[PDB]
Amino acid sequence: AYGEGANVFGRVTNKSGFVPYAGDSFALLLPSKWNPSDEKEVDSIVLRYADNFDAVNNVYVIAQDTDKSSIQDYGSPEEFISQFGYLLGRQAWAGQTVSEGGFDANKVSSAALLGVATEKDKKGKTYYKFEILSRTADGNEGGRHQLVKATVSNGKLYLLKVQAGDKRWFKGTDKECLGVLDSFTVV
Amino acid sequence: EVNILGLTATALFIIIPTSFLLILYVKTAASE
Amino acid sequence: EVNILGLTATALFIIIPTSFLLILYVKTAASE
Amino acid sequence: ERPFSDILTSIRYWVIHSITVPSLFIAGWLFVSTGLAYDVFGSPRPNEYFTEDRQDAPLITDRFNALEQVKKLSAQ
Amino acid sequence: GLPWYRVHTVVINDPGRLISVHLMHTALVAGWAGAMTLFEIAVFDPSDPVLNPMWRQGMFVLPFLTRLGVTQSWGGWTISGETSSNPGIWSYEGAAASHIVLSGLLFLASVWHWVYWDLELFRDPRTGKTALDLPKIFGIHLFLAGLLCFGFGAFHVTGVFGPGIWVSDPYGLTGSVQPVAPSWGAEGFDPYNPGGVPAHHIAAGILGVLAGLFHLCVRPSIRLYFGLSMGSIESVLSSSIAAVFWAAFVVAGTMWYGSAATPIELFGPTRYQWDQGFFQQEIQKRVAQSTSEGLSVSEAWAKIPEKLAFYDYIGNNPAKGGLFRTGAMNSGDGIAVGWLGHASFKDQEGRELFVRRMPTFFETFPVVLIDKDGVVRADVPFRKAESKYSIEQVGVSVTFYGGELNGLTFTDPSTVKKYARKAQLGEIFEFDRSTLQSDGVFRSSPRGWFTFGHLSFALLFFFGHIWHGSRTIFRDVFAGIDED
Amino acid sequence: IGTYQEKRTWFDDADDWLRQDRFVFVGWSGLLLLPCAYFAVGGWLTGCTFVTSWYTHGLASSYIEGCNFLTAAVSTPANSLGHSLLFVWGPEAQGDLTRWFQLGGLWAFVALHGAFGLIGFMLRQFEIARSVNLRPYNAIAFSAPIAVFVSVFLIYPLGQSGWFFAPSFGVASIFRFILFFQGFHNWTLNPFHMMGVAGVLGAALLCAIHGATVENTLFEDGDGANTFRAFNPTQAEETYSMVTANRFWSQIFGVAFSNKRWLHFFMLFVPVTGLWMSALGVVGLALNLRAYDFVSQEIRAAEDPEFETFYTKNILLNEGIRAWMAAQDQPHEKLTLPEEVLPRGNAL
Amino acid sequence: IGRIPLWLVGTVVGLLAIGLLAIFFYGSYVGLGSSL
Amino acid sequence: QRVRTVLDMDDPAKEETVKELRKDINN
Amino acid sequence: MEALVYTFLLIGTLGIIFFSIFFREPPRIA
Amino acid sequence: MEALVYTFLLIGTLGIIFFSIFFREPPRIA
Amino acid sequence: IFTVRWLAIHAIAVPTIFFLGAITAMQFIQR
Amino acid sequence: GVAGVFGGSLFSAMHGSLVTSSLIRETTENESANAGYKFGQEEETYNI
Amino acid sequence: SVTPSLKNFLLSLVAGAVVLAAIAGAVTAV
Ligand code: CLA
Ligand code: CLA
Ligand code: CLA
Ligand code: CLA
Ligand SMILES: C=Cc1c(C)c2cc3nc(c4c5[nH]c(cc6nc(cc1[nH]2)C(C)=C6CC)c(C)c5C(=O)[C@@H]4C(=O)OC)[C@@H](CCC(=O)OC/C=C(\C)CCC[C@H](C)CCC[C@H](C)CCCC(C)C)[C@@H]3C
Ligand SMILES: CC(C)=CCC/C(C)=C/CC/C(C)=C/CC/C(C)=C/CC/C(C)=C/CC/C(C)=C/CC/C(C)=C/CC/C(C)=C/CC/C(C)=C/CC1=CC(=O)C(C)=C(C)C1=O
Ligand SMILES: CCCCCCCCCCCCCCCC(=O)OC[C@H](COP(=O)(O)OC[C@@H](O)CO)OC(=O)CCCCCCCCCCCCCCC
Ligand SMILES: CC1=C(/C=C/C(C)=C/C=C/C(C)=C/C=C/C=C(C)/C=C/C=C(C)/C=C/C2=C(C)CCCC2(C)C)C(C)(C)CCC1
Ligand SMILES: CC1=C(/C=C/C(C)=C\C=C/C(C)=C/C=C/C=C(C)/C=C/C=C(C)/C=C/C2=C(C)CCCC2(C)C)C(C)(C)CCC1
Ligand SMILES: [Fe+2]
Ligand code: NA
Repeated sequence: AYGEGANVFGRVTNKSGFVPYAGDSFALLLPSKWNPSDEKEVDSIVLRYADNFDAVNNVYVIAQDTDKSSIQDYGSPEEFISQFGYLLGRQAWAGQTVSEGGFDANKVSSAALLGVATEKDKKGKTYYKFEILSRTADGNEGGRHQLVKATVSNGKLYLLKVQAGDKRWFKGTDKECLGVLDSFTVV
Repeated sequence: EVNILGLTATALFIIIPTSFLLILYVKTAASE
Repeated sequence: EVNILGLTATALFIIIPTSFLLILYVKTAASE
Repeated sequence: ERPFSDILTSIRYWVIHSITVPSLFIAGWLFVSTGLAYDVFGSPRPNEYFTEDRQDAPLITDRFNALEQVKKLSAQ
Repeated sequence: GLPWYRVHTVVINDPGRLISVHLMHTALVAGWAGAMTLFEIAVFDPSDPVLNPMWRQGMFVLPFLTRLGVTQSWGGWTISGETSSNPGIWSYEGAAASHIVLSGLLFLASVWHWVYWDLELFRDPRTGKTALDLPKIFGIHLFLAGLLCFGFGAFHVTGVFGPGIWVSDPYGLTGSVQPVAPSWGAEGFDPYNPGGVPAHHIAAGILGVLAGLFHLCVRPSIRLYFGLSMGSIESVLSSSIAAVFWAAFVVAGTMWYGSAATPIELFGPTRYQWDQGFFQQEIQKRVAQSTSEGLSVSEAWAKIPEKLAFYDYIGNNPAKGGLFRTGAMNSGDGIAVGWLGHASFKDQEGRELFVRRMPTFFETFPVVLIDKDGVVRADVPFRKAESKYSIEQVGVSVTFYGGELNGLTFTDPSTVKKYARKAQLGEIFEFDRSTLQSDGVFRSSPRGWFTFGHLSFALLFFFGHIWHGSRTIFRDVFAGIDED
Repeated sequence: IGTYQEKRTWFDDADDWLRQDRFVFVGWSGLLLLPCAYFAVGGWLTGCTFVTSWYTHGLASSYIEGCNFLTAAVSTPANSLGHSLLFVWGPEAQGDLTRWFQLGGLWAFVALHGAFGLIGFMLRQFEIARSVNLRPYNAIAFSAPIAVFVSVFLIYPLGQSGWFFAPSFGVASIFRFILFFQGFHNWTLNPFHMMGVAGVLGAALLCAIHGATVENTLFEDGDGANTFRAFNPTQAEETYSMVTANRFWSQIFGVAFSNKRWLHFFMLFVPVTGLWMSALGVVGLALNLRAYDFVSQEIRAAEDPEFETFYTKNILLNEGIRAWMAAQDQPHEKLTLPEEVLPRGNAL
Repeated sequence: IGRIPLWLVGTVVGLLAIGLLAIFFYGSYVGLGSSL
Repeated sequence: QRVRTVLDMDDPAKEETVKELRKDINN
Repeated sequence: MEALVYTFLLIGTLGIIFFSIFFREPPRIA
Repeated sequence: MEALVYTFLLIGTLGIIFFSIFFREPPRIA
Repeated sequence: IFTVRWLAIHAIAVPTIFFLGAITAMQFIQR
Repeated sequence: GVAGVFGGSLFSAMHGSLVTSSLIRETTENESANAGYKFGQEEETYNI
Repeated sequence: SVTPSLKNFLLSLVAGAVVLAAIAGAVTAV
C-alpha cells in the first residue's frame, strides 16, 4: 500500500455520528455506528442498515411502484397507515388466549399511534410522519418504536422506517432515530 | 442380540468361586 | 425399566478394585 | 563480576544510555508516526477499513489463492 | 515390600519372565481379538449392506478384518451384498477362532517361560551374569519386521499371492477387496492413492531388511552406548513407547482425515466430507448433468443411488455423537429403511428456497430457508409474531422427488416446517426407531471412537515415554548416589 | 568415559562450552529453547502491537487499532485456510511477509515456536537436573502444561475444521474460546474438566495450607521478631515442627500428613493429574465427543412440561450462546440469521 | 561504582514507569480505542 | 453441467463447500 | 434403580472418609 | 454369544481335567 | 563485554524499549 | 484470582518437584533403604 | 515438473540449513 504518516496532532474527522447516503432519488443520514445488512424482509426494500449491537434497532427504505400521484391522494394519514399494517408482521400464532394481559382477545401484539404529521422540506411535496409503539405480549425490548416517513416523488413510494426497541429508546437512541427521521429527504 | 443377563450370570458364577478358590489356594501354598 | 448395563458397570467398577485393594491390605497386614 | 548493582550506580552506564534508550524511544515513535508500522505489518489505517465495493467484514474464503485475494480486498 | 505401582518391576532383570509376561499380554490381546470378532458377528445384521452397513451398527474390528481381505462368513453371507462362495478357513469366525487358538498357545508358552526362566541363553558367557545383547536383538527384530513388511507389501496387497486390500469408489458407492498395483512415483505419496501402500511396504521392508543386516553386523559405538544406556531395558522401553505413540498420533490423524487405508464404506464418512459438501456436491452435480441432458426432475433424482444420499446425512457424521452416547449409530436415531427423497421448497409466487444445513459445532440449529442469491426468505421463527419469514405467511411448499415421496406436494400444514427441519440435517431418510428402542440423539462413528481412543492413548503414552526416559537417564539418582 | 582413553573431538569442546555456569544456562537444549521461546514471545508481542486481525476474523485485535492489553491478540487464520501450516514460503503467503501477517500466519508461527520452546524447556529441565544430579520431577510436573498446550492449541483445532477454532493468543481471545466451549461443548459438564478443576483447586489449597502450616510451625531459631532471618541453610535441622503440624491438622481436619515425602509428592501429583485429565477431555472435545446431554433428563423434560433442573437451564443458556454468538463468531458460515428466529426469553 | 545512588536510580525508573503507565491509561480515554 | 448454477445451488445450503472455497478470487 | 445407586455411592464415600478420620493408622516418624 | 460360552466352558473343563491328570500334587502316604 | 548475559539482556531490553516508544506514539493517534 | 489458582498449582508443582527431587538415598527401589540404619535415628535426609 | 510450492520448500530447506549453520557458528564462537 501507499506510505503515509500516522495521525498526530491532526484532530478528528467525524464527531456528528451521522454519515450521508445518496441513493436512487433519495438521500438520508445513516447512523455512523450502524452497519449495512442484506436482510430484505419486504421485497420492496432497497436499502437496509442495522445496529451492530442489537439488530432490532434497524432502518430501511422501500421503493414501491405506485399509482397515486401524491401522498395526499392516499387519503388521510390514518387511512395510509391502515394500508401499511402489513410491514409490521402478522402474528404466526392462531391459538386462543385471554391470558396475555393488556391485549385484545386472542391477540399477542398491538400497535399504538403516537404521531400523525404532514411535514415538508424543500419543494412542497408533503411527508407523512408517524410514530408507532408496538407492544408484543412477551414484552421484548419493552416494545418497539416505529418511525415512518413516507412520500412519493415521481411514481414510487419512498417510505423510511427506522425501528428502535423501547429499551434502547429510553437509553438515548432517540437522538439517532430522530436524526435519521429528519434527514430522510427525497430529492 | 445377546442374552446379556445370562452372560452376566454365567460370567459371575464362573469368576467369583474360581477367584475365591484360587485366592485360598494361593494363600495356602504361600504359607505352608 | 432399570439400566442393567449401567448397574453392571457400576457394580463391577466398585467390586473389582475394592476387593483387589482389600485383598492386598489383608495380605499386607497378615505378614508384617 | 558486575553483579548488576555497581553498573547501575556508575556513570559509565548512564553516559552511553542517555543516547541509546532515548534514540530507541524516538525510533519507535517515528516508526509509528511515519506509517511504517502500517506498511510493514499490514494493519489498515482508520480510514482504510471499508472500501467502496464492500461495506461489511471481509472474508478470506480461499486457501491456495489467498495471497491474490487478500491483495484484491486489502486497502490497495 | 513393593508398592502396587511397582509390582511389574520384578521382571526387569529377568529376561525369561519378561518373555513370559510379553507372551501373557500377547495371549490376552489375541483372545480379545477373537472374542470381539465373535461378539460383532453375533450382533451384526448383514441384511442391508447399502442402508445399514457395519459402521452404522457400531462394528469395530470387522472393518479392519474386511480391509485386509476377509469378506464372507460361515453363515453364507458377504458384506458386499453378494452371497458367499467357499469361505475356506479364513472367514470372520475362522479368523476369530484362529486368534482364540493362538491366544491359548501363547498362554501355554507364557506358563512355560514363567516356570523355566533360568535359561543359559539369557546368561552372558563372558561374565556369567544375566544380560541381553540389545543391539543384536534389535537387529534380529528389525530384520524380521522388514521381512514381514516386504511380504505383506509384495504378496498380500499386490494380489500375487494374497487377496489385496479394500478399494472403493471416490464417493464410496462400489468397493471390494482387490489386488493393488504399487505406485512408485510422487502419486505413491498421495494418502488417498491405494497404490502407495504396496510401494511403501515393499520399499520399507527392503530398507528394514538392510538396516537389520547392518545392526546384525555392526556394533554400536561406546559414546552412543553410554549416552543412550543401550545396556538397559528401560531405555529401549522409553524409545519403543516413543515410537508407539508417534504411530498412534499418525493413525489417529489418518483416521480422522481419511485415507486410502481408511475406506468410507468400512469406517463411515468424514466430518470434513460433511463440512466441505462432498456427497452433496456430487449429488447436485449428478442431478444437474441428468437435467441438462434429457431426463427431467423426479426421474433424474431417481437416478441418485440410495447409498450416496445416505452418505449426505449429518446423522452419519463422526463429529456429531457424544462421549457417553454409547453404542451403535442405529441405536441413536433408528435403522434407516428408505430415502424419502430430495425435499425441494418453493415460495408462494414460485422460487426455489434451500434449508441451511447444520454445521458440526451446533447441537441444534435454527431452521431457515434462504434464496438462490443468498438472502433469507423464510424460517421457522422462535418468536412467531413478527416480520415476513414465518412459513405460514411466506407459503413455501415441499415437493419431494425420491423413493417413498416422489410427487407428494405439501404446502399448507406444519409438515412443511417438519420437512424443513429434517432437511437441515441433509437428505431426509425414514428410520425405524422401535427395533432397537432408539434414543433420538446422534451417536458417533467407529472412526470417531478409534480416533478418540488413540489420541487419548497417544498423550498417555507421551507421558509414559517422558517418565521412562526420565527413569533411564536418571538411574543413579532414582536409586541412590551414596552421599556424593 | 568408563575408564577409557577417549580422544577428544569437537563434541567434547562443545559440551564443555554449553555446560558451564553463566548468568543464563544454555546447554544443548538452548539451541532450541532460546530461539524458539524468544521468537514465540516476540511474535506474540508483535502481533498484539502491530499485526491486525481485520483480514481472517473481521475484527481489531492490535494496539495500532485501539485495543488494550486485555483486548489485543494474535488471532488465528481463516477457517477456509483449514489446517495449513502457513509458512512464509508456503503456497498461501508465497514469500510475502506483509500479507503473511494479514493471513494469520503469525498465529501458526507463534504456536509452532511455542510448542518447540516447551519441548526445549523441558529438555533444559532434564539437562539441568542431570548436571546437578537430581531427579527430573520438575520435568515430570512440566509434562502436564505441555499436554494442556498440545491438546488445546494443536489437537483440538486439528480435530475441528481448522486453526480458526484454535485459541487466539491473547486475553479476550481466550475468553471467547472459553465461552465457545461453554456454549457449544458444555465443557463444565465434562467429567474430565471436573477432574481438572478439582486438581487445580486442590493444588492451590495445598500450596496455601502448606505455606501457612510451615510459616506457623517455624520454631524459634533466634531472638528477633522477624522469623525470616532465623533461618540458616547451614544447619542440618528442620526449620518447622512436623509433629506439631501433624497434631494440629489431625485435630482440625481429622487427617494430616506424617511424611514430607508423601506431602510433597501429593503437591506434585494433584495439579499434574488434574491437567492431564483436562487434556484428555479436550482431546475428547476435539472430535465433538462431548458430555453435552443427559438422555434420561432430556426425555423426562420432553414428556413433562413441569420437570426443570439447573442442567436444563444450562442447556437453554448454551442454545442462546450458540445462536447469538455464531453469526459474529464464524464469518465463513455467513449466518445472516434474522432476529426473530434467534431464541429469546421474556422482555429481555 | 557508587557514583549515582542505586535508590535514586530505582526511584527515577519508578517515576518513569509510573508516568508511562499514566500515559497508557490516559490513551484509553483519547484517540483510538476511546469509544468516541 | 452448469458450474455457475450448481455453485449457486450449493451456495445457500452450505457455505463451507470445497467448490466455493476454490477459485473464489474470480467471484 | 437410579437414586439408590447415587445414595449408596455417596454414603460409601462418607463412610470411607469417616474411617480415614477415626480408624486411621497412628502417625509415626514426625 | 451362544455357542462361544458353551465352547469356553467345555474347554475350561477339559483344561481342568488335563491339569488334574498331569500337574497334580504327588501322591503321599500310600 | 558482549557475553551471553549482555546478549540476552539486550535482546530483551532493546525491542521492549522500541515497542514502548511505539505504544507511547500510538497513544496520541486519533481517527 | 485465576492467576492465583494457576500460580498456586504452578508453585505447588514446583515445590513438590524440588523437595521430591532433592534427596539423598534413604528409600531404595524397594519400600525403604533402611540397610544403612533402621527407624530411630535423627540423622536427617532431604536437601534444600 | 517442479511446482513453485516444491521450489519454495527446497529453498526453505536451504534456509533452515543456513539458520542451523549460523547457530552452530554462533555457539562455536563466544
Ligand atoms: C480403543 C479401543 C476401542 C474402541 C475405539 C471401541 C469402540 C466401540 N466399541 Mg468397544 N471394546 C473395546 C475397545 C474399543 N471399543 C474393548 C477393549 C472391549 C472389551 C471390554 C470392548 C467391548 C465392547 C462391547 C461389548 C461393545 C463395544 C461397542 C463399541 C462401539 C460403541 C461405542 C462405545 O464404545 O461406547 C462408548 C464408549 C465409552 C463411553 C468410553 C468410556 C469413556 C471413559 C474411558 C470412561 C472412564 C472410565 C471410568 C473412570 C470408570 C467409572 C465408571 C463407572 C461408574 C461405571 C464403538 C465403535 C458396542 C457395540 O457397538 O457393539 C458392537 C458394544 O456393545 N465395545
Ligand atoms: C499369525 C499372526 C497373525 C495374523 C496373520 C493376524 C491377522 C489379523 N489380525 Mg492379529 N494379532 C496377532 C497375530 C496375527 N494376526 C497377535 C500375536 C496378536 C496379539 C498381539 C494380535 C492381535 C490383534 C488385534 C487386537 C487385532 C488383530 C486383528 C487382525 C486382523 C486384521 C489385521 C489388521 O488389519 O490390522 C492392521 C495391522 C497393523 C496396522 C500392524 C502394523 C505394524 C506397525 C505399523 C509396525 C510399525 C513399527 C515397526 C517395528 C517398524 C519397522 C521398521 C520398518 C522399516 C520395517 C487380521 C486377520 C484385528 C481384528 O480385526 O481382530 C480379528 C484386531 O483388532 N490382531
Ligand atoms: C507399553 C507401555 C508401558 C510399559 C511396558 C510400562 C512398564 C512399566 N511401568 Mg509404565 N506407563 C506407561 C506405559 C508403560 N509402562 C504409560 C502410558 C504411562 C502414563 C499413564 C505410564 C506411567 C507409569 C508410572 C507413573 C509408573 C510406571 C511404572 C512402570 C514399571 C512397573 C510398574 C507396574 O506396571 O506395576 C503395575 C501397574 C498397575 C498394577 C496399574 C494398575 C492397573 C491400572 C490402574 C489400570 C489398567 C488398565 C487396563 C486393565 C489395561 C488397559 C490399558 C492399555 C489399553 C494401555 C514398568 C516397567 C512405575 C515405575 O516407574 O517403576 C518403578 C511407575 O511408577 N509407568
Ligand atoms: C535455530 C532455531 C530454530 C528452530 C528450531 C526453528 C523452527 C521452525 N521454524 Mg524458524 N527461524 C529461525 C530459527 C529456528 N526456527 C530464525 C533464526 C529465523 C530468522 C531467519 C527463523 C524464521 C522463521 C520463519 C519466517 C518461519 C519459521 C518457521 C519454523 C517452523 C517450520 C520450519 C520448517 O518447516 O522448515 C524446516 C527446516 C528444516 C527441516 C531444517 C533444514 C535442515 C537441512 C535439510 C540440513 C541439510 C544440510 C546438509 C547437512 C548440507 C550438507 C550436504 C551437502 C554437502 C550435500 C519450525 C518449527 C515457519 C513457521 O513458523 O511456520 C508458520 C516460518 O514461517 N522460522
Ligand atoms: C495460564 C497458566 C500458566 C502460565 C502462564 C504458566 C507459565 C509458566 N510456567 C513455567 C514453568 C512451570 N509451570 C509448571 C506447572 C504448571 N503451570 C501451570 C500454569 C501456567 N504456567 C499449571 C496449572 C501447572 C501445574 C501442572 C511447572 C512444573 C513449571 C516449570 O518448571 C516452569 C518454570 O521453570 O517456572 C519458572 C514458566 C516457564 C515457562 C517457559 O519459559 O517456557 C519456555 C517456553 C516458552 C517461553 C515458549 C512458549 C510460548 C507459549 C507456550 C505459546 C506462546 C504464548 C505467548 C508467548 C504469550 C501468550 C499470552 C496470552 C495467551 C495472554 C512460565 C512462566
Ligand atoms: C447427599 C450428598 C452427600 C450430597 C453431595 C452430592 C455431591 C455434590 C457430591 C460431590 C461429588 C464429588 C465427590 C465431587 C468430586 C468429583 C471430582 C471432581 C473428582 C476428581 C477426581 C480426581 C481423581 C481428580 C484428579 C485430580 C486430583 C488428584 C485431585 C485431588 C484433590 C485433592 C485430594 C486435594 C487435596 C485436598 C486436601 C484437603 C488436602 C489436605 C491438606 C492438609 C490437610 C494438609 C495437612 C498438612 C499440611 C502441612 O503443611 C504439614 C506440614 C502437615 C504435617 C500436614 O499434615
Ligand atoms: C469437624 C472436622 C471437619 C473435617 C471433617 C471432614 C474431613 C474429611 C477427611 C478428609 C478425607 C480423608 C482422606 C482419606 C485419605 C487418607 O486418609 O490418607 C491418609 C493421609 C495420611 O498420609 P501419611 O502422612 O500417613 O502418608 C504416609 C503414608 O504413605 C505412610 O503411612 O492423609 C493425607 O493424605 C493428608 C490429607 C489429605 C485429605 C484429602 C481430602 C480428600 C477429600 C475427600 C472428599 C470426599 C468426597 C466428598 C464426600 C462425598
Ligand atoms: C488354553 C488353550 C486354549 C484356548 C482357551 C481360550 C478360549 C483362551 C481365551 C481368552 C479370551 C477370550 C480372552 C479375551 C479377553 C479380554 C480381554 C483381554 C479384555 C480386556 C480389557 C481392557 C483392556 C479394557 C480396558 C478398558 C476398560 C478398563 C473399560 C472399558 C474401556 C477401556 C478400553 C479403557 C484351547 C482350548 C483353544 C487350545 C489351546 C490351549
Ligand atoms: C515477529 C516476528 C519475528 C520475531 C521477532 C522478535 C523475536 C522480537 C521482539 C520483540 C519484543 C520482545 C517486543 C516487546 C514488547 C514489549 C512490551 C511492549 C512491553 C511492555 C509494556 C508494559 C505496559 C510493561 C509494564 C511493566 C510490567 C508489567 C513489568 C515490570 C514493570 C513495568 C511497568 C515495566 C521475526 C522478525 C523474527 C520474523 C517472524 C515474525
Ligand atoms: Fe516443605
Ligand atoms: Na425472559
